[PDB]
Amino acid sequence: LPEDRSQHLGEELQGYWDQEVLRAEKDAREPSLTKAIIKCYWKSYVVLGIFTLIEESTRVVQPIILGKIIGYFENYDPSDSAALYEAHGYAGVLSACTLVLAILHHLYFYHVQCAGMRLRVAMCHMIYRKALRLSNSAMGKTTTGQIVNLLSNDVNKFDQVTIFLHFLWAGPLQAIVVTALLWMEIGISCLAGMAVLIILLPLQSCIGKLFSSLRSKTAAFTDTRIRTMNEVITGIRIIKMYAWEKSFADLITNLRRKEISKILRSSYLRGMNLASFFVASKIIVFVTFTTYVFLGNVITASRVFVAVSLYGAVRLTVTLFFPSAVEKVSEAFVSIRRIKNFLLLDEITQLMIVNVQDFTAFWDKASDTPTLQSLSFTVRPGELLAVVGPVGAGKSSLLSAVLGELPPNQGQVSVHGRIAYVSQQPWVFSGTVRSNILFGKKYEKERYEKVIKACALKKDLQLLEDGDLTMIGDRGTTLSGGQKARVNLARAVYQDADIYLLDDPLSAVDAEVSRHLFELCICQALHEKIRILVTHQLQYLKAASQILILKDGQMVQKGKVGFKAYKNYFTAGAHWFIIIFLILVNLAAQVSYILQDWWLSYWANQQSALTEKLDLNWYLGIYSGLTASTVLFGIVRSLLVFFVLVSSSQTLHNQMFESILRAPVLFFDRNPIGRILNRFSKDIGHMDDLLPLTYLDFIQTFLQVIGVVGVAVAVIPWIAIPLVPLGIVFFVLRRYFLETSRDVKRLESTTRSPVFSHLSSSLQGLWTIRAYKAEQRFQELFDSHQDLHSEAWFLFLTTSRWFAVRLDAICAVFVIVVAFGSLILAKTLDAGQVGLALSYALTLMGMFQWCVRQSAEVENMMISVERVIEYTDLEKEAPWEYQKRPLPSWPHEGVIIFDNVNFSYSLDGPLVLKHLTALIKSKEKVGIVGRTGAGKSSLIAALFRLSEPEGKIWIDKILTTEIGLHDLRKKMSIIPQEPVLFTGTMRKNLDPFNEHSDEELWNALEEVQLKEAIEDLPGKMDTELAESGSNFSVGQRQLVCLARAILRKNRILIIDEATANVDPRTDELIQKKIREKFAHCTVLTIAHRLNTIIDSDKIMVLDSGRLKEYDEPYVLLQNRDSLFYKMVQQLGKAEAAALTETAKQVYFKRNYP
Repeated sequence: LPEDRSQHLGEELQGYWDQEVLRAEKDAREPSLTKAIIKCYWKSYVVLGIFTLIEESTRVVQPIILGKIIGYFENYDPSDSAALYEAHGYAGVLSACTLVLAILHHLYFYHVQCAGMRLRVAMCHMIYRKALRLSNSAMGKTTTGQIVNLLSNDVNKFDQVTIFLHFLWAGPLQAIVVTALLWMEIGISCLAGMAVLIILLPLQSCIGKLFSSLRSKTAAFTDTRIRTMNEVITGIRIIKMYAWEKSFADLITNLRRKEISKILRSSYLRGMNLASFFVASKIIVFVTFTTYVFLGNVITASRVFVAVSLYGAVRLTVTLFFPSAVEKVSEAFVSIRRIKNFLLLDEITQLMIVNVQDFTAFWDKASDTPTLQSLSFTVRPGELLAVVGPVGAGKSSLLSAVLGELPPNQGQVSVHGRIAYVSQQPWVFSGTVRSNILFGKKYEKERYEKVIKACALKKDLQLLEDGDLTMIGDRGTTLSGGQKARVNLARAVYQDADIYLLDDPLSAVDAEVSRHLFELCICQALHEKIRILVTHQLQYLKAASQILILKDGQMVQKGKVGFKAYKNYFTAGAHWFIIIFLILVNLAAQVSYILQDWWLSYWANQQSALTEKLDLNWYLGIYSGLTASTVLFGIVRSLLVFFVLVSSSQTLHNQMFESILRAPVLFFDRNPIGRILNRFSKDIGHMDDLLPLTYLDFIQTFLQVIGVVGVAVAVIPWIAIPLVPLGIVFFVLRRYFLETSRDVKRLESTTRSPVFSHLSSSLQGLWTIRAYKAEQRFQELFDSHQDLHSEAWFLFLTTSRWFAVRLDAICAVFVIVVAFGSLILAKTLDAGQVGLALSYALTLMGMFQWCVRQSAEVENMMISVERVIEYTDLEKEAPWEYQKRPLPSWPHEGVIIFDNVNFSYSLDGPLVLKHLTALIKSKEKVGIVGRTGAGKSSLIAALFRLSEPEGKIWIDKILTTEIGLHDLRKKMSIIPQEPVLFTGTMRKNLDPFNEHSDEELWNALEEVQLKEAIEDLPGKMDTELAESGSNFSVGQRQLVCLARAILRKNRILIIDEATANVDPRTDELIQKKIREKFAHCTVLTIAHRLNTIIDSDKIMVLDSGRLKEYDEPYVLLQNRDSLFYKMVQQLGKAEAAALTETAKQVYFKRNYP
């Protein structure tokens, strides 16, 4: 509707906010955003408020009319037909109150949602209006996430507050008036009940604080686990080859052991909160009626069950809703104050030729130096200015100065004509790549195609699946970097400005593309235009009309889940006996809950059947027992669900983690790191932190719904006939709703993230989108994405309302059946029985909707459990240890034999080694040579049995097939292709099994000459390394990987580019260290820098299929028909000459030796 779409709805609130800034400027006070919101929406809040007034009035009137119905039975006489008519009157009024609440909820459930959405959508408008106009200072001291958190979090508070806000008055007023009504019904004993009620307020508030401390304290372990698990999952191939699986197992078990201790202790406090909500009514009624009878009053059914029904009214609003409102209105005011701050944040000022004179600027006046100083320049049509200089020269400060984003500190800047800007970091928005080029301009195909061909972009637009109609993600994720760079320039070239600002786009592309862009676009296409080009591509500079060189900031030069999933989730947590015990204690909790209320009905009947008086010792004694058993079972049941379900979450994580460790590497190839880690971060998260609560809350309420129906059918058995249709309706109604709702619920979620992602993209682009003065267009696109989500959300609202307005209709019917049916059968039953029937009947709505709501949340969250259960059942590597284990001296020589070996990364996959058959002699030096991925990397995966080979691999006449994987993998030393360090001690990275001497460690750390860094690091070998050891250089990480091999003594060493991350001199020196440290080893080297292997005793040359050469490299080089000679000949003449000279000399010496 036009009255609810974002532009109209937001523009009015902004009008009030500015007027609250015009006021408090015509006045010395500061502004209030709360005044602006209130002054805008008070007309809606009032009607939201009147519903609460009328609703809470009827909820209090229901108990009083219930008293009139029961009063029919307390003095029943079948001869008074008029009394029967009058009871039907109140039975009518009690029905009307019931359907009134249904309609009030049906209206209120609409207007609260619409009022909340309107306030949210108006706030979204003002926040995004600012984001297009933030100062570039503010965009420094604030971040993309911190602004998006406004939309993604702080604004979502407002439509929660609009629900609860009026309970901040309705709660207190109801507690007062219900206290007054209880006083008229009971007398002073009503205070003893309310004393408990106002104590559960602080007591539940305290448990919330104590829980929040444990919930805060446990998050440190969770992040430590998840970060450890992330490096475990990321590094898995290196973790596997080192056999360090037992090390990271013992880390994760200790992290998980400590974490679940906190999750259990926090969960028990949270079980105590829900136990309080369950027992609260029973304690409140117990202390009330105990004190009432001790004052000598006698229990009669009307007074009791009116009073019990009144506590049922005030309890829920005072204990649940009033604290929820005070909490969420606190969240409101922190959000309002945060949004007030952001809306007041610094803005961009309200700012053919370019002319700049005496120009100086500071990004921060607190800087020790200017960020630009004493610049001056001017440039005019047909001129190209090239801007040149080192890193930190100020080049990007100049262009952002000319664009006017960096204001001048001194001097002056002026421009005439349109300015184009292309940013070095390319930027793209959710839309067609064509839209990413047209940027809202009219589409003209010829200038467009000229742009495409001038940008040499036609191929990429022909390769995209839907062509240039391919939707690009809000960060360009479906383009390559070089496409989005060229797309980002193509935009500016279509916009055809008078002045171009180019911030080094020519570095985002190859020299050929760069010269194609520079020559064709910049020189030829922009030939008539002003250009200012910053670039590191100095190669063209003589083409520039003028050159400005900068340094240090100044100028230098100019020139649904199945039952089995539920069964496994419960059975995995505890023995079969405890789950039976869990069911019994759940039923025992609810049966005892009912039975004390039945006991008042029995006590009422007995008092009515009677001077003489009841023996209080019996009735009050049993009443104390039944109340106490509800407390005991209510507590025990709460703690035991949490124990069984958190214990299940402990067991299932451990089975899943052992499975993930034992998964074959192929599992981490076919599933990405994020999707695996999401099992541990989200799904185990729910299984720890939400699903146990939701199960307990569902179970607690569901048994209580069965309690209402059970009491009613136990007291009036003929109600079972009206209920079987009512059940049949409900089952069909739920089935129909869940079939249709799941789609609209998804649609309402999938349409929200475009709002945040459009903002998040719009923030990254702010420089360029404001450059074209595209603000107001990019505001309408937000209003389109916002008001399109509003449309999706409105369809969800009507769908949910259609269910709710009849889910509470079947509940309203149930009250009619009990209310009127009780009178139709009035001859059969006594007043206390009818009081028990109806006081339970009156509580059905509210909790019945909540029971069904919690059913949907359980059934949804169980998807997380099914998603972990699939990972308990992964395929496994062969056992770490077989029955046979090699003698500890093996390998004694390190002879490796390949025999007819084939390998494939999957048993369903193509072969990537075939018939590989070769002998490697002990102490022999072998180089592995061939095309990228042509067998080379598969050989390492085969030798370590990362995927099982076909054919036979022997080590010292042991078949590697017939021994445990840790026998094989431990007894071979590997220096990986990409080095990895793990977050922990330097010692844990050198010797996690703690089996090398500290003298040996230091000797290795000396032998790699890393000790200087370990002496520079404060903790020596015990120093805590950074994230992945980022404190060390990638070269130093290779030094650590060399040390590990030095420590791990083995006959067999495998090497893969192990030194390529090092400068050529230190690279070749640590190559010499390898020769010095492993001269005795059998060494297999995989490399591309043939200079690293030319001195091998043999080189294996692999086709992608087969071992084509395997011989002395000199003999291979003398075999000019070898691929080895062809390869060195392809490298070049001097390369082959150098290599062949080295080979000849070493071959002669090794033959002479």
